[PDB]
Amino acid sequence: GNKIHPIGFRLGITRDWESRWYAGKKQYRHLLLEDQRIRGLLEKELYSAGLARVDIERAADNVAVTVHVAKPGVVIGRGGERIRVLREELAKLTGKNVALNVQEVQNPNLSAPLVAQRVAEQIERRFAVRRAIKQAVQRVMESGAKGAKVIVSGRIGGAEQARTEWAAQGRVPLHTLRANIDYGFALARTTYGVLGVKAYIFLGEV
Amino acid sequence: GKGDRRTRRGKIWRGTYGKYRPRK
Amino acid sequence: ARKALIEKAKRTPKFKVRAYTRCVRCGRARSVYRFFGLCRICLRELAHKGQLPGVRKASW
Amino acid sequence: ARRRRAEVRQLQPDLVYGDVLVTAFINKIMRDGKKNLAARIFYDACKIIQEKTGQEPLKVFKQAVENVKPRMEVRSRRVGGANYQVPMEVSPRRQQSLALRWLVQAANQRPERRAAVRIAHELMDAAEGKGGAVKKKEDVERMAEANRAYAHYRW
Amino acid sequence: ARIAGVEIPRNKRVDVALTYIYGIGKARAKEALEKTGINPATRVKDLTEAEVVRLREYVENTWKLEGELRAEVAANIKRLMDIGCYRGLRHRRGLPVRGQRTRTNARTRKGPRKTVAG
Amino acid sequence: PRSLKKGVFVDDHLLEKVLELNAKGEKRLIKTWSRRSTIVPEMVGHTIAVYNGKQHVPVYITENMVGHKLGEFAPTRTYR
Amino acid sequence: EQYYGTGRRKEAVARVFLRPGNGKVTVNGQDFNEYFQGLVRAVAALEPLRAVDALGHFDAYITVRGGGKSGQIDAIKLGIARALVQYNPDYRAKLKPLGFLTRDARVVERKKYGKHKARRAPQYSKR
Amino acid sequence: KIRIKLRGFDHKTLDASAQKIVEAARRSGAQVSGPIPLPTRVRRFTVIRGPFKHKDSREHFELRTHNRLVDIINPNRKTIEQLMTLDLPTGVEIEIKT
RNA sequence: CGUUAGUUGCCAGCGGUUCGGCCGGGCACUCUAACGGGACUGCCCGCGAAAGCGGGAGGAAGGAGGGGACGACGUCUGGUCAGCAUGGCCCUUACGGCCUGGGCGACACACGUGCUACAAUGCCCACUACAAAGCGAUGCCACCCGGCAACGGGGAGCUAAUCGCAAAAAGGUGGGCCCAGUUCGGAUUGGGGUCUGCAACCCGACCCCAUGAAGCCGGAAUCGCUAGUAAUCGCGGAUCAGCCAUGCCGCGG
Ligand SMILES: [Mg+2]
Ligand SMILES: [Mg+2]
Ligand SMILES: [Mg+2]
Ligand SMILES: [Mg+2]
Ligand SMILES: [Mg+2]
Ligand SMILES: [Mg+2]
Ligand SMILES: [Mg+2]
Ligand SMILES: [Mg+2]
Ligand SMILES: [Mg+2]
Ligand SMILES: [Mg+2]
Ligand SMILES: [Mg+2]
Ligand SMILES: [Mg+2]
Ligand SMILES: [Mg+2]
Ligand SMILES: [Mg+2]
Ligand SMILES: [Mg+2]
Ligand SMILES: [Mg+2]
Ligand SMILES: [Mg+2]
Ligand SMILES: [Mg+2]
Ligand SMILES: [Mg+2]
Ligand SMILES: [Mg+2]
Ligand SMILES: [Mg+2]
Ligand SMILES: [Mg+2]
Ligand SMILES: [Mg+2]
Ligand SMILES: [Mg+2]
Ligand SMILES: [Mg+2]
Ligand SMILES: [Mg+2]
Ligand SMILES: [Mg+2]
Ligand SMILES: [Mg+2]
Ligand SMILES: [Mg+2]
Ligand SMILES: [Mg+2]
Ligand SMILES: [Mg+2]
Ligand SMILES: [Mg+2]
Ligand SMILES: [Mg+2]
Ligand SMILES: [Mg+2]
Ligand SMILES: [Mg+2]
Ligand SMILES: [Mg+2]
Ligand SMILES: [Mg+2]
Ligand SMILES: [Mg+2]
Ligand SMILES: [Mg+2]
Ligand SMILES: [Mg+2]
Ligand SMILES: [Mg+2]
Ligand SMILES: [Mg+2]
Ligand SMILES: [Mg+2]
Ligand SMILES: [Mg+2]
Ligand SMILES: [Mg+2]
Ligand SMILES: [Mg+2]
Ligand SMILES: [Mg+2]
Ligand SMILES: [Zn+2]
Repeated sequence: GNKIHPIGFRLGITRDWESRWYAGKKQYRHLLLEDQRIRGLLEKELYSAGLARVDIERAADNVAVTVHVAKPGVVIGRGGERIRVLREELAKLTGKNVALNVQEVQNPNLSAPLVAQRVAEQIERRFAVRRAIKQAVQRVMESGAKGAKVIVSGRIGGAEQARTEWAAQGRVPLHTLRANIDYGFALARTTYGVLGVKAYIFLGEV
Repeated sequence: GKGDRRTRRGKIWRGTYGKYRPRK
Repeated sequence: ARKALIEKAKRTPKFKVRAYTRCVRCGRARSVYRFFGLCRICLRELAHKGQLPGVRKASW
Repeated sequence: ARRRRAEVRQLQPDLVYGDVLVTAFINKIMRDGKKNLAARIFYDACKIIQEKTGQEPLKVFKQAVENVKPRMEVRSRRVGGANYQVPMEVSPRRQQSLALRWLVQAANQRPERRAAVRIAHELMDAAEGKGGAVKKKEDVERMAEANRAYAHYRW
Repeated sequence: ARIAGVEIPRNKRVDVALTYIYGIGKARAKEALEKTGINPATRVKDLTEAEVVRLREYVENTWKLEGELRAEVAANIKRLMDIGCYRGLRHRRGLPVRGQRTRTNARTRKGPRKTVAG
Repeated sequence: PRSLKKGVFVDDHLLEKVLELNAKGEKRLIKTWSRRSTIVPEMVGHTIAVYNGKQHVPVYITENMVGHKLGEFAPTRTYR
Repeated sequence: EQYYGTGRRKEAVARVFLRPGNGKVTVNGQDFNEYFQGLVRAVAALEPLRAVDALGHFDAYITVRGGGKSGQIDAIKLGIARALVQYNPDYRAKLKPLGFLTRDARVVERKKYGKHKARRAPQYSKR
Repeated sequence: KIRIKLRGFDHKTLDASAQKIVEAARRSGAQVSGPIPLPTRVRRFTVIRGPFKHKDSREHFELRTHNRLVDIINPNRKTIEQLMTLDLPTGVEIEIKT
């Protein structure tokens, strides 16, 4: 029991907040709730599109939600069809009359949560985990990414004994807060039980 | 000592006011 | 906790003293910070995730 | 101190006598971090010793400390089962603290009501060869020369 | 000097000397010394019998005191004891009354520790 | 040391019940789960079953006990 | 004409205004001894003058706020020595060995979780 | 009298929002008092690190609200010309009181 | 230490004064909070092959300056399915669902952690001086009146470097106590009462009267701390209508 969260470590420098706005004593409570309804609802609909981060900004009653997706085409739909359905569904939950933006993510293999999702997807389909891990490390390592690390939690391959897997490559120095280590977590649910997937990507120096 | 509630120091210990420790 | 114990959300408590905090995310009964509406656990989880604006790592 | 020598702290010279031995003694009197209380006790006790006796409280303070300094003490060393009382010399630094501590401890076993009254009288007795602090010193010097049979265990 | 039902404090300050009376604490002594117009710092042995009799006149019948107080309180217990009151039951079994915890540290009320085996 | 400071509280359940019982004469045992309430002078002479959480215990209400609350005579704990 | 130094000790500041004069010292509109004098170490603030024998040369007007009175006395000890160097920078070679111009950076150690007061650990039994 | 109270959790957001306001008013108004910073309201939250004790392992966080003041003296139009809606920053919050 | 910045700051400087930074006024200073500078064994002596060690000057600061955040491959089948998520297995007029009441506070005992003390370097009373960090929109409540008081009425200010919690306590000067189960010690208990709350019997805190216990430095054993440290003193906060907080997390003397 050690190794505190890397993103929670880096929120000050080399990482920003997924929500950037201001509130008061009588405001912050519900505004934070609205942010969690938003990220909650997107992950339901937008999992197939491959979203990575949901960024919610507010100036005054305006909501600047930005979704970073690997395939922005699944988001927009044909001729702007699905960016109509679920974007009006967004202003129905919260009456803030909120507008929506989309952003492309180059190299989905370079976004840690996306790499985690990809591994968990394969685990739900029961592939070889050590290969799926080492394969996942190559997809990250073969494009920039001076470091990479992948962890898979217990019940590996549906084993009765819980295990822990491995195979980082390069350099993943979590102890230093300098070089913008990305982090993501996936959850693979299966018949034998639950599996966690931790993804570490290392890129840049200062 | 601090335990006697009708002494001035026992009043400040609990953080209360009364005849033995007025306000002003 | 239990789904029936989130009856605080529908409160109409019939007495104003029966209202309690009830962390919204996990349904925590016991320890709920009033400013975030989140329990100490949810608060710690959401803070690491960076979904709480302005919340840093206290160090001094 | 397993690594270093554990260098000695350098106390501030006294505000009145400019003497460090006085400031260290005032500290031994201080309890619960009330140094302003301790100094007033020690300095009022200088009035008692300078009036009831017509000498310098500076010289008697030093003269009292010198008489309580033990030249030898005993320490325990594990040898073949149960340990022994082993006499050995006292470090000049240790003679500093021991005499001061004994002087303050002996003065509080005194009968006198007020603190400064006990201090001045104890210092007066200690300077004259009597008093409770000198008894502890003499009793320690009795432990040495008694177990002197173990003088081969010096270490 | 006898003030209340037989009560003889001596040689100390009067205000403190009255605390030796049963129905008198520091509060009622400072009040008697006040309304009687008597210096509280004066020694008991230096008290004028004229200031003594005035103290007696006030204190004797202003509040119920040693004899009557002991009975009144003792009659105040039998009262809540003769009724089936819970507070009286806590007095019967010699246990705390104000609603403390009895699992530990009841020693004052409970007749200090009488140990059993384990 | 006991203080309600004004409007000495008695639950409305038994209050409207006992005063109407006085109009028709002294009645028999009564059901009471409200030990929150105090005792008022017009209760003297009745018999009230107060709940322990388990059982209903008949309590004869007298003059000396007017100042107290129901449940003071209906204890909860069971020891020895 | 006039000379100044700041000085600081343990969350306390003391503005030292040294002017040539009779030697009388003013603190917060009060005499030096009406603020102190019940405080034995008070005289240690004026030691920078006695090292250079500046007792009777200068008056003083001092404004003190922050911390407790003891840290103020040291805060005054530095402000007197800081101004005294601005008057004559040759006074540095005399003032330096005594260390009256050295700031004391010892500050209250922050209280730490798991302990009671920043070092003191809760006692345990093991049985 | 025109007061402008700047508030936000990011100290770089305020200064980026404050300097853009002064560079618009200084081309028109008199000498502006300046970016006078107000102290920070620090709310601290100490939470036990894990659930289900190990009480003595807690870690704490701090949310800091920085504040700023502007005080444009005698602005008329060319100050308010550039002051309608030109600002980029988001995490900032502004108030106005006359 | 400087730069930027001045409605906390100031007869440093004059002007005015109801002598209160109060006004006039100014940013120098204290300060506040953003960016920078600063320390590198760089300089000298000595040792050494080197890394480095010893000492010295200059310096606010030196050999990691002080304190944090940070805890590696793994270990203990460690802890928690009762925060959450969850495989499998059971329950379904019921293990589920509502309510009132009671319990989680029980007491012949034991251990743990703490609080308060056994006192004269102390206690009580009056008087008076010096902190830092936080909290507050029906919440903080100056101030006035009532009341011994808890508190109530009235009511000013404060979206708060501007108003309020607020008094810091030890300390200082003055006075009382004179070694005595007491002017130490505040347990227990009778009685009277404020406040929150639908509601204080189980089972609240607070005030006032009276009661005034054990305890006169603790057996074997055992704990913390190496410098603003231990010891001691008070202050604030989180949760919370209230509060059993002596706990916890911070703050400075
Ligand atoms: Mg596999
Ligand atoms: Mg990094
Ligand atoms: Mg007392
Ligand atoms: Mg569940
Ligand atoms: Mg509640
Ligand atoms: Mg052996
Ligand atoms: Mg209790
Ligand atoms: Mg039996
Ligand atoms: Mg000049
Ligand atoms: Mg600190
Ligand atoms: Mg401390
Ligand atoms: Mg333990
Ligand atoms: Mg804990
Ligand atoms: Mg500066
Ligand atoms: Mg200002
Ligand atoms: Mg000045
Ligand atoms: Mg003029
Ligand atoms: Mg004028
Ligand atoms: Mg004027
Ligand atoms: Mg006036
Ligand atoms: Mg004046
Ligand atoms: Mg005034
Ligand atoms: Mg004006
Ligand atoms: Mg003007
Ligand atoms: Mg060296
Ligand atoms: Mg050096
Ligand atoms: Mg080294
Ligand atoms: Mg360090
Ligand atoms: Mg490191
Ligand atoms: Mg097990
Ligand atoms: Mg385990
Ligand atoms: Mg319990
Ligand atoms: Mg039995
Ligand atoms: Mg104990
Ligand atoms: Mg009045
Ligand atoms: Mg301001
Ligand atoms: Mg102001
Ligand atoms: Mg303002
Ligand atoms: Mg005030
Ligand atoms: Mg005195
Ligand atoms: Mg006894
Ligand atoms: Mg007594
Ligand atoms: Mg005694
Ligand atoms: Mg250490
Ligand atoms: Mg509270
Ligand atoms: Mg209310
Ligand atoms: Mg407290
Ligand atoms: Zn939660």
